[PDB]
Amino acid sequence: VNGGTVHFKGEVVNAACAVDAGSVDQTVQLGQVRTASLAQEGATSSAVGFNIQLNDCDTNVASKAAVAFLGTAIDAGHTNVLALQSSAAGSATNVGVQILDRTGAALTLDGATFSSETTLNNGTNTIPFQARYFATGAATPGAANADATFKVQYQ
Amino acid sequence: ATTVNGGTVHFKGEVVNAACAVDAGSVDQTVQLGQVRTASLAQEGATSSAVGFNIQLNDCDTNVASKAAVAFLGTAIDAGHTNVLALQSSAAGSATNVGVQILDRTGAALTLDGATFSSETTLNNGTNTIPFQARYFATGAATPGAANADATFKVQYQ
Amino acid sequence: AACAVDAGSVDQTVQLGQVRTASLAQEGATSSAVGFNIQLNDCDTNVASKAAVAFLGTAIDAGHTNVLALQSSAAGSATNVGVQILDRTGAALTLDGATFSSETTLNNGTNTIPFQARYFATGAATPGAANADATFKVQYQ
Amino acid sequence: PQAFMSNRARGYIPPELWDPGINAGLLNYNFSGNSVQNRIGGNSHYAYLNLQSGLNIGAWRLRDNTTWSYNSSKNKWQHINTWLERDIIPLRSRLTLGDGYTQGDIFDGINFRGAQLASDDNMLPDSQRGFAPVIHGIARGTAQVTIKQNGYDIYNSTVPPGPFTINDIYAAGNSGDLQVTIKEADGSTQIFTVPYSSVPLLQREGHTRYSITAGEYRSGNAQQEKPRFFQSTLLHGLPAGWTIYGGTQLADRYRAFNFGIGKNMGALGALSVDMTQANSTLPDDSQHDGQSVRFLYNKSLNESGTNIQLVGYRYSTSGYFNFADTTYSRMNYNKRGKLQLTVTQQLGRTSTLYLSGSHQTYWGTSNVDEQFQAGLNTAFEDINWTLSYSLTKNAWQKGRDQMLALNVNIPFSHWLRSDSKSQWRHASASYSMSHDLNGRMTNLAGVYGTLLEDNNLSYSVQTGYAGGNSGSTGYATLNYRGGYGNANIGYSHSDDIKQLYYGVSGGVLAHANGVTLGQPLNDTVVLVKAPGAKDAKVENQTGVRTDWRGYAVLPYATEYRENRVALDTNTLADNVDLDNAVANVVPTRGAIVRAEFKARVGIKLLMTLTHNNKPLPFGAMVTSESSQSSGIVADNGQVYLSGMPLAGKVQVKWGHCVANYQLPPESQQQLLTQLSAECR
Amino acid sequence: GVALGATRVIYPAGQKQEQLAVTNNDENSTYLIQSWVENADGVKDGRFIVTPPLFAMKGKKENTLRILDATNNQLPQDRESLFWMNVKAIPSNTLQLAIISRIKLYYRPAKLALPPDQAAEKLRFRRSANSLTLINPTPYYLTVTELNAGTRVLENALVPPMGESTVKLPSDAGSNITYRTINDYGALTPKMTGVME
Repeated sequence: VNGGTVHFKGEVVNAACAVDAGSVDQTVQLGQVRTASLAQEGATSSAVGFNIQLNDCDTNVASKAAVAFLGTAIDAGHTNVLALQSSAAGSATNVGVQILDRTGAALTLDGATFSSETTLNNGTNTIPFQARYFATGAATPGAANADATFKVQYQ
Repeated sequence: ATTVNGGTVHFKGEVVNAACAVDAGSVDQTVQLGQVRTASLAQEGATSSAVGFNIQLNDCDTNVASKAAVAFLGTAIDAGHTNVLALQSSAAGSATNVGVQILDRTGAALTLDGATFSSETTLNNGTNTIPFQARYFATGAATPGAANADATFKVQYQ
Repeated sequence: AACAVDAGSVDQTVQLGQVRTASLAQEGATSSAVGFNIQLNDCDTNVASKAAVAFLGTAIDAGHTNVLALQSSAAGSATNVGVQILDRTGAALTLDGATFSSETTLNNGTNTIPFQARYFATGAATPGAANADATFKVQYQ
Repeated sequence: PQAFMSNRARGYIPPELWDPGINAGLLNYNFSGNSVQNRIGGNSHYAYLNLQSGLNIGAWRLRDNTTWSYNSSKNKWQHINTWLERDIIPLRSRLTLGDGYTQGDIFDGINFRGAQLASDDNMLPDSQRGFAPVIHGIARGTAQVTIKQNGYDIYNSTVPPGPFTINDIYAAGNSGDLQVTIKEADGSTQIFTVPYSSVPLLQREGHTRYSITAGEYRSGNAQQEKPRFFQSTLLHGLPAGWTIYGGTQLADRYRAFNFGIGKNMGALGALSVDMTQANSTLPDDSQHDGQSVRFLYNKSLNESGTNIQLVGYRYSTSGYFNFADTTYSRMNYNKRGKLQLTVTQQLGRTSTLYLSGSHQTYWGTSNVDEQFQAGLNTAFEDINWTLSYSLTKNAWQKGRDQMLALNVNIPFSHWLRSDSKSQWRHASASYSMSHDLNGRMTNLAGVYGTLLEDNNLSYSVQTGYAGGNSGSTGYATLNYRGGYGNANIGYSHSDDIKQLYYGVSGGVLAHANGVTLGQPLNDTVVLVKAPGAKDAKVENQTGVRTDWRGYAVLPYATEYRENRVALDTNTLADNVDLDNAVANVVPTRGAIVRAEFKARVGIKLLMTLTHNNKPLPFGAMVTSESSQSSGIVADNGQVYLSGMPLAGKVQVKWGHCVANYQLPPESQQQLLTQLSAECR
Repeated sequence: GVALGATRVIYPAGQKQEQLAVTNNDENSTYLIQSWVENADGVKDGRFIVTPPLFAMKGKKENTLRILDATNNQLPQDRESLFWMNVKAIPSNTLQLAIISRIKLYYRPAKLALPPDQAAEKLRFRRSANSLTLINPTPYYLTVTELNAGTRVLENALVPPMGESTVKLPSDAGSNITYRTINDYGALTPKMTGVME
């Protein structure tokens, strides 16, 4: 006619954000280098924009995660220019790629992190970044594919 | 040689058919749901993996009671979700927008009122086990923490 | 007589307690057996050496003459069940007045004879009170 | 557009990935024994053994149930139920030959013995289960839709310039308000809201459920006969929040047809009205024709998330009988009206008043069965207290039959610190106080909890006092859930009654790789197989560890779902390293799936390899055929290897090294060893 | 894109292994996961060895990283120690991006004078010209989030145990100070106020 009681004990644990960079395989396409256009140090190229999505996580934890970019620099003076990483006949000379902020401020590659200011889109949290080829004196008709590393400090 | 007569022997007894109640040790029960993530419970209606647990009855006879069922009494997080339990606050920290739900052998939820009984079952002569499933139910985004909830169940015999 | 039966044996009551209908659901099933005893006083070995006990009672059925009947009242009594008495060797005793138990050697002075009382249900047991009574004869050789 | 595109629901698993299981036997045993001692009648012994045999071959699952009883005076094996179940994927249904039960909700519950074929809702993805409105829309231009609840968003997705139907909305409770907001890059936002209230009889838009049962009728009562009957049930979800549901019950003497509709009116609530017309033959030769109309109403959230009301009415005219009434014996008062009124009111975010009222009137006998229940549960911090009151005035002069109960549960963590190392943190104090409103009093105070590292051994010691008689009763139980079975020991002490319970439950699988013992099984099971890893505890479960062969069985696994089987690497032998510590399986109903794990048994090695005094390049593959081990060079020529012999050689294929190495017994005894070895 | 099981891993003292899950939500993605542990100064260290240091993950899969201790009880047993656990997912003209996720590993001594609950409230604020320094007498690493000085947020802060972290303060801020620390599981403690003691 009567019974007792049953209790349930468990834990709900937060999960770190899953980071997706642009297209599949964390690859963002860029336009071909123009030999005529890339002549002087200030010569630039078309600005191809990509976005990084921090999905499968809460917006609160996503917005508090510091963001930084790092890698290798082609020259000591060109701190904000990624060094192209290609060892073949398609390697270009005296060129690089630059990662750029929304407004147009170059991003340092040392590793100095900052806030993420994630835009809470309808889908998830997103952060847009910019990429453009940067000339440093000369241009060579070659595939100047480079590599950069993305650092997220989950505070 | 000699056969004489003694007194009498009076036998006193009573044949009784005994009823049944909750099995010893199944009165107060604890179930460990485990660890669940916000990815699993990130939006309203999301449910975690169910964990089984059984309620046992002993010395049940078919003649005295053919069928039986149980009803769980608890606290609802909101009047809208009356079929989920409510987790108690803890000093370390309690999870937000999450609760505990109880299913049946048919996979249907149970109203946590004291009168909404579950589906009937056939009583075997003797030990009888009724299975149930505990699940996590999230009403919106579920903040991480510790989820502990309690429920009181009563059994009726038919 | 060669021996004296104490009052605790002449007039006494033995309680078998409550039983479960599951333990006697089918015919031939028996419940747990309790143990009582009868005390014989001033037993003389020279006059008699062997003692036996015969039980007299009301058999439930002609085919089952080793089971006592129930005489609780005219209503509210258990049906299709009876009680049984087992001697020292553990065998059922016929309720005829001339069927004595196993012969036991008598020691000078005070002796005791232990018996067991149990239930025995044919068919299907039913709830209700169960009371019984039986007279006995003691034989001294 | 989205509507034309074959979009899949959230959490959708293709039927190809569903694992039928393995060909294996099965045997679940549950032995219980009670020694009862009383001063009046000495002592007695009782023993009950429940044995569920089973065999899963192909997709068919045969299950058989047997019971053995022993009292202290004979052995009696008794069959209960046998069934050969199976699941059919093209029909999205489940078939069962042999015994079983009728899950009919429109009709009454029936136990039968024959062929059943019923659609199962568990194979559907968890998103499209229960009741939830589907959204149809036309979006001019590419749009972004954010179907959002009153609290937060639910479904956010992109939609092409065309028709779109969204059916992935979760149940979101009984009642809810969905605001559909469409935002286009060109025009302004367009918003429209829809409320919904659900009833169990309602179905989703375009959802069909069916059940076809045929065969003889079975019941526990021996008075009733065993007639053959057929029962069909159909539930369909019409467009625009309607539901059409019907049914037919047929036998030699009883022919009933049920027709009903249901509506989701939105803010007003939800409704369900049905009518059942039955022509029956009583135990005698008399024939009776009748009808019964059932009505169900579910109100939305009254006030602001405070009150919820349910009203269930049922009027049965004179001449309507269920199937049992017909199938009674050859020679052996109907319900005029039954009303249920349920009101739930939540206040203070803690207290939850539940009021239930049942009112039944019969035919001829004007006696009224009234049942009024009022519960109040409150969870104030750790303390949880419940006060309940009940009243029952039945037809057969049951009187007031009032009852009151008060249960308070207080965990010890309310006083112990958060990071206490004592076992008292896994305990609580329970106090129950029951009045019968006539002086009949029952108090019971006790403690309970767990005291093992895995929280397997659960203890519960409770004393109590019953007062008119004045009886003090003790009740102490210990339940251990180990890797080989569950063992429970209980002791109930009374004024003159001493009960000792002892029970063991377990399961045995006669799979291909020998016999595996484990905890009692619950339908679907997962056979974790990690040979060479003895005594490895699995995660998210209590007291489930591998035996000496590395084989264990999980008690419960969710059917047609993605559930994770993980081995706790912390409580594992330092000599064994798992190649994969987490596996994923998708079991079918009543199936045994193998979650195979690979475990290397040798020592754990960290080797620094250099070629020509230069570290090996990044990404190079290092393999050892002496014990079948592999690894990838991390950096500075550092490579990790698992399962390696004390003396041996490895080979590196950067794009053909050979490297010899030897280790001391101290290194083999150490947890992880580090060494250096040059290439050739 | 790979994801970690938790944003904050607490390693108790006296153990040998800690378990951390790494999962791949993408169904079609081949990755190489390389993980390690650095000290509080961002320097690669051999104090904690993550096994397997580098492994290939194919498709949607979840793997377990075992952090093996090598401290030999040389770390202080009075306060928590901070380490950074890094997991880097190499996606094995176009530039490729390798994602590094850094989480906080708390080497927590077994016996501590204060439970973690009371550590959140016992934070003191020393305000001055262009400074709102945070004193943390409690022996726990405290993560202060949205430190509002009346009507303006300053920034996130990480105060070491028995430490005085420094944060710049514009002079326009109000006297009232409100904050909230992150607990063990990663949630946010309900907002507290901060006294000037």
